[PDB]
Amino acid sequence: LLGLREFRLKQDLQGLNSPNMYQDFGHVIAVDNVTASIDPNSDAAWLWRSTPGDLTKWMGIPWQSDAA
Amino acid sequence: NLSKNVSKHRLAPAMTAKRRNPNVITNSLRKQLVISSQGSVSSDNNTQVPLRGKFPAERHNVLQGSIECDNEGVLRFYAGNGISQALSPSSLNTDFADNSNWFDDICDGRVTAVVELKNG
Amino acid sequence: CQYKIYPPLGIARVGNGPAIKPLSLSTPEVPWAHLYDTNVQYLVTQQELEQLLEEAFGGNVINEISQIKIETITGLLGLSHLVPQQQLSRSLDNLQQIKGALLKVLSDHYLHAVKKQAQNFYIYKCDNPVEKLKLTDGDKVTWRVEVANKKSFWYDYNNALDLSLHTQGSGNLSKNVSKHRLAPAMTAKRRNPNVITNSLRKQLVISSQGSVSSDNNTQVPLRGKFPANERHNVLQGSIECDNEGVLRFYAGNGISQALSPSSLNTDFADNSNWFDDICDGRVTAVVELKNGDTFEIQDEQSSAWVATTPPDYAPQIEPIVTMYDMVSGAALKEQDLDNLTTQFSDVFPILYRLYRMQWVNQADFTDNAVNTQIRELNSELGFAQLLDNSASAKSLREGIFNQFRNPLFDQDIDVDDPGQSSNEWVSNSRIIPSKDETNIAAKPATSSLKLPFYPNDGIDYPGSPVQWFAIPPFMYQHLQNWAAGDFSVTQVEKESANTIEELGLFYSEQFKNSPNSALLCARGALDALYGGGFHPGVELTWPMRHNLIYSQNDYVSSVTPEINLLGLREFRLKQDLQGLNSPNMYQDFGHVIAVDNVTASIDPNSDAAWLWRSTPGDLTKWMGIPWQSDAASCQAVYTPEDFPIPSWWAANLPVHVLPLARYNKFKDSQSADLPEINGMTHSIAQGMSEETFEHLRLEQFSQRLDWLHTADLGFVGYHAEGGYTNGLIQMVSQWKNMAMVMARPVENPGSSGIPNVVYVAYSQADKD
Amino acid sequence: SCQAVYTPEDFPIPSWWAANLPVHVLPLARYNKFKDSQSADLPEINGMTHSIAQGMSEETFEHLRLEQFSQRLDWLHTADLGFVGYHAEGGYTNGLIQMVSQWKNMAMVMARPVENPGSSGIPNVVYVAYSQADKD
Amino acid sequence: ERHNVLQGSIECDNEGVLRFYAGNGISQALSPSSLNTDFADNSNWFDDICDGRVTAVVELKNG
Ligand SMILES: [Mg+2]
Ligand SMILES: [Mg+2]
Ligand code: NA
Repeated sequence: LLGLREFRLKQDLQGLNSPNMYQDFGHVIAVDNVTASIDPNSDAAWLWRSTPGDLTKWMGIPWQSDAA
Repeated sequence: NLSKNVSKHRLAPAMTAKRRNPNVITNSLRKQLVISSQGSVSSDNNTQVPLRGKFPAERHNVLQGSIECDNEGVLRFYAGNGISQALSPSSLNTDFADNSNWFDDICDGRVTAVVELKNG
Repeated sequence: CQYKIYPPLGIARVGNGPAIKPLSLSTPEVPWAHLYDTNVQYLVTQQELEQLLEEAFGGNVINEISQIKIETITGLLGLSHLVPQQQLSRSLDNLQQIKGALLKVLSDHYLHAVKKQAQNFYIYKCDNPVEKLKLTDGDKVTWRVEVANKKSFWYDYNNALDLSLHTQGSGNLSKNVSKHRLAPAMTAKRRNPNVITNSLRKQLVISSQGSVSSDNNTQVPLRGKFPANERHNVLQGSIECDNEGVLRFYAGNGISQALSPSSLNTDFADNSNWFDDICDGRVTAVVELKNGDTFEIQDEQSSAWVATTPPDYAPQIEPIVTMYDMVSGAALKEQDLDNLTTQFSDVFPILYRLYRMQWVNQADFTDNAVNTQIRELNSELGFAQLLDNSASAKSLREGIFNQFRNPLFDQDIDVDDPGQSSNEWVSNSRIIPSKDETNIAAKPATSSLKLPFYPNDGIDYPGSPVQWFAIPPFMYQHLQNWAAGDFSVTQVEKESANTIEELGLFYSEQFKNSPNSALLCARGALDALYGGGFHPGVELTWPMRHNLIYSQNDYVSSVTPEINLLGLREFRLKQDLQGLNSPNMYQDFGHVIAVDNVTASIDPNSDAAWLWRSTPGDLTKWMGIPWQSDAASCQAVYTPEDFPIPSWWAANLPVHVLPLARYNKFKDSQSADLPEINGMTHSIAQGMSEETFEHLRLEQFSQRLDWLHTADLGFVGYHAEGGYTNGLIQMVSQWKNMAMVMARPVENPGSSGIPNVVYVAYSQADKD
Repeated sequence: SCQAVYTPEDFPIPSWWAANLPVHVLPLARYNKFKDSQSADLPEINGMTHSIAQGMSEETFEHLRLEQFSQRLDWLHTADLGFVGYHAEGGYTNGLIQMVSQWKNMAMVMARPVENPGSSGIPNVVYVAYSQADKD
Repeated sequence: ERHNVLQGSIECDNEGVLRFYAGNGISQALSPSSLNTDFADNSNWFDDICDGRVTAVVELKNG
């Protein structure tokens, strides 16, 4: 039935106090930034290590616009 | 989940994306755009605790959710009331995804616990 | 190398005036030739039409008037190529009486029309161009032009792709912009994205070609179709050759249209379903002499390019940084600018052009401290202090230099989040907000806004230093050398520098008497075009500021032996020698174009190098479609602070003008022999004190009108909406009725403070 | 909606109720560029440096005063009524919508003194439009 | 300037029957930017709807 898995998100253990809580890539984000984030040693790898708000921040603001 | 063909043959190139609310400049001031809250609950008291932030952080109260723990130790997490709003009434949300001057009560965050047994 | 075509890049501007010499204009062949010429007529005049009718009568037309004393009459004056046959006949049919009747039909079609600015192309004989080709009996030259428009085929214009191109820096663009991510290049999607496959997208390209020779002066139309093979005929231009072998190229009539009337052009640059009649392409020739010697002028070192563009609505007002400056800057490396040598004549153009922007831009009339200091110096005949390179004048030069924005874009910034992915250079001067507002307090600016007060390549990014225009690195280097005292100037220049106007007239005389007509003509074709900001601009855009687009770009000489005036260059565009038949005529990069494609194009051996080897349509495909959308978006960009008002490209699309109505209320002196003086009755005008009379003159002189209001751009009428988008929509038909700026005399300004030459904007709406 | 009603002819511009909802006003920014006389002992005179203001001829100085005095601004632009920003729409309807919040920020006209007009032609009492947007 | 409007077409057969055809359904504004955004009253627009008067005369062989 497609199986059962044990999975956990990557988490920034400092949460709201993380130094990357307010990280971004400047005036634009682009695939080049995601390419750089693949390397866990890079200044972009924080993209994968969630702080609060990181899962839903991509979504439409406000959500009711996306729904309609 | 995703074939290498999509990037390899450039079937749907990723676009660049500009900032939302781009008139707020400097990382320090853009922190005002983030709504955050936190709370704790334990099995010794089942009183519900609101998770309430501010936007910008008039200023509006934003109920991001609610948490309660029952005497068996199960955490129950409620989301917000579905209230979205703009800082000015005339700012309409005419875009499917990117509307400046708007906030909503969606959130996501970190869930941790500490078990304290009677023997210490 | 025996013959070459000049100019290497010619420019012709659309207009609804006729494609005939007496009623058209010519692209500048000598820079600064007519900046104070108060006789200019850039709109078709009644007298020109009357005169055109005189030449159509003359000798043996009066003979024939007495002979059939009606298709006799209309066939004998070759006017059917100007006005269709019907109206000509019905004019006389219905009722010297002939002249008035024919004049009325010509007036209906052309009175006040925007004259076409046509480019003259010349063959020069080479020893290095010594002299124009001189045909003798039996010599002939044949010209060939092939042009295209690919705007509807090409990609959206979001911002200049080279803002993210890794570079060591040029004379035109600092490496800081890309290095510090000051204004990232955006990806851009296709225009008209619903027509898929390259074969079907070929239909989106308009193209045409034509040939003329010195044996027959008949004009030949360059007519394409859109879509290409209801189809629409598109007149891209017209060509003719005179008996001396000079080719004259006329642009189209300024007709832009959508395939469906309900498709409105609501975007500044990217409107699907639209075509316009702008074009560009390849100019070649063959010289054939008496003896049978034939000389092909086909290779990129000796052949030429033509591009058509929107009208210049203030031909005597030069952009502060021109397309020729881009050519000159493209040859320079940023890291070597400390080797540049500076004369005063290399910095005067910056001061002179900014000073003359007062006629087209309110901020440069009443909100520009440098222009006010120039006026102060002029008022005491003290301008020549600016030519003094000694220590006693250093604080004077520095005070002016320090007000200019540095194209390093590294001043008036705080480094935000150093060492983070969010590392950012944030301006602490005034920003230009996005229209998507956020009701959060702006951050107070701590640094004065630097000059000039115009938006720039990076406008999309609030807080980027690149939101605002800077003179390019090499021109800033000249100004910095001037400020430092490291510049030379001649004593005879000093003798002509008591006012800025006197020195400007002197420098104009130096251009006029420079003996290199070929190079002057190459420079003149480009010195009236904009060189920034490129968003996308007016005529051409950012590829022009890269040396990659030129197959040759060499400094040749100063304008005169002792006066450089920014110099004369021999340059040539890179050309695909197959023109319309190039296998790369219809090349693209797939669903989007991005800076990665430009990076791949730098290597001339790579698969993307075709980006720089121009085929017809490649210079103009980047620009807004239709161009009128871009023109109507090329005005003020308002900040929350009222003043100064930022303006985009005001030298060629004015923003605040001096209307004819105001001219007619200040041109007269109190002693004028006129029943009405400056809009007053003779008796009222002469009854007031002289002091009050001169005050009223200056008040009228000071009334500057939004150029968008010089025709009906959607704000006329009770509860009319006005606004940005209706201007874009209405400019498609109204571009031809917009105010045209022309120098005019004030015979006796007295002590009113009004200069003897003013620049007045003529339109039907603003005339009284 | 109580402003200009533009005709095909540019001039005169018709205005509805301009004595109480002004249409073209003389902003504070301009007042501060003509209120001073040339001999004023200030490091800045009419928005010029002391040195530039006093180095120019008296005739030029008074001309600059009248030029500034003559710069009149659409009252609708004395606050952000929907036309501010890159590609802002502006126009009639946004004016209507934005006035609900912006009425309190519109320019307020107040009589102000010119202590020595000299020969400039500027009257001793001018009426000056104060708002945050138009103040400099 | 000025547009031809085909309001209809008429033909008569040899029996004397008149057949009346309406126009082609072509509506247009004098400027392409004038959009017909109101259900009934749009200035600058024409259409090819029409109506009017039909008369005849019968001529017999006997005069
Ligand atoms: Mg110009
Ligand atoms: Mg009142
Ligand atoms: Na000295």
